[PDB]
Order: sequence, then structure tokens, then C-alpha cells
Amino acid sequence: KLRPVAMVRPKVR
Amino acid sequence: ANSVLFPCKYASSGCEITLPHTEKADHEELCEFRPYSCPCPGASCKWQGSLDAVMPHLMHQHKSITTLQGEDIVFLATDINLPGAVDWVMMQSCFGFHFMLVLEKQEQQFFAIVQLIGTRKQAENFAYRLELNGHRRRLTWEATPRSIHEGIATAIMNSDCLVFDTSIAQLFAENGNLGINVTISMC
Ligand SMILES: [Zn+2]
Ligand SMILES: [Zn+2]
Repeated sequence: KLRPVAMVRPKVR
Repeated sequence: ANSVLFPCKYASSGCEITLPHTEKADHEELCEFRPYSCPCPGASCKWQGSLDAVMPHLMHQHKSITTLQGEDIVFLATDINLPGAVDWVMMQSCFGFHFMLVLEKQEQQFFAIVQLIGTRKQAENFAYRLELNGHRRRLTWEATPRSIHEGIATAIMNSDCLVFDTSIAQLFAENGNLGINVTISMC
């Protein structure tokens, strides 16, 4: 499957 | 007069349900005419409005959310070994709808879940698949996405999502990052 990759940065509460 | 049916508090916006007092509060939490709140995890935003106001709110107040178009993506959570309570959030858009993908690390376990920016009834038309891939290893979770109307807190609380720990994360992580394949389909 054709998959774009998103680099997601973490979020601290 | 044996008893009385009381109207839902949301009758003013169109709800026609009328029930005994004993099963009224139950409906009102579930009622589709209840206002939508912010789907972002945490309490730093206390916004509320109409369903068709949700995306505009996210677009104006939460501009930093990574978004991808397509029914098949990789959600690459970076810096997975960070200690404490951590969240990763992104948007996936497909089938004319927007889905929020959430990975939560609790202070330790990981919970990964998908929610639809849409109604409960709309959510029933969809299935999502989360999958972690390693060398000859695959962990897969498949379910119906939750509506943001319901939210994900209760689901996460009952482990009704993909649940794994930091040891499992190490089998699938590359360079301190975890690639989660997310596929959304219409069922
Ligand atoms: Zn109602
Ligand atoms: Zn908000």
C-alpha cells in the first residue's frame, strides 16, 4: 500500500 | 396519570426524545444534539460548538497538527523513549472525513486509538487498523473509530484500543521512533 509518512513530534501535558 | 415523560434538555436544538427521570440523564450524555467539545487531548483548550465548527476550531487554534491525505499512512511517533505522560496527535483525511489519530504514553504503557471528526452514527461506517511492524513480527488492532462526541478517555481507560508497553515498543521502534501503520476503510 502507498503510504505517506508523517513525522509527529511528542507533546507533554 | 401513572407517570411522566420528561423532554431531553437538548429539545431546544431539535431533540425529540422524552423519557422517565430515571433514564433521562443517561440519554443526555449520549444525545447527538449535545454540543461538541475540543477533541485535542488535555484540558488546555475548553472550546465548545457545532460539529461543523470543530475543524475550523482546530485550523485556527491548533495549527501545528500534522495532517496527511489518504486512507493508508504511517504515523511516525518520534522520541518514544521520553519519560512521563506524553501525547502524539495527527490528522488523517480520507473518504471526505477527518480522523484524529492519538498515541498516549501514560506515566509505562502506550495506548493508540483513532477517532472520527463526526457523529457516532457516521463512525459506525468505518473500520481502522493500527499495526506495528518488525522483523517477522506484526501486532495489529482493528476496531470502529470512536466519534469525538464520545471521545477516547473511556476507551483508553478500559484498554479498548491498541495497548502495548515500553518493552513491546523496543521490538518495533527504530532509532527511538515507532512507525504505526494506520489504515482506514469503509465497512
Ligand atoms: Zn436528546
Ligand atoms: Zn481546542
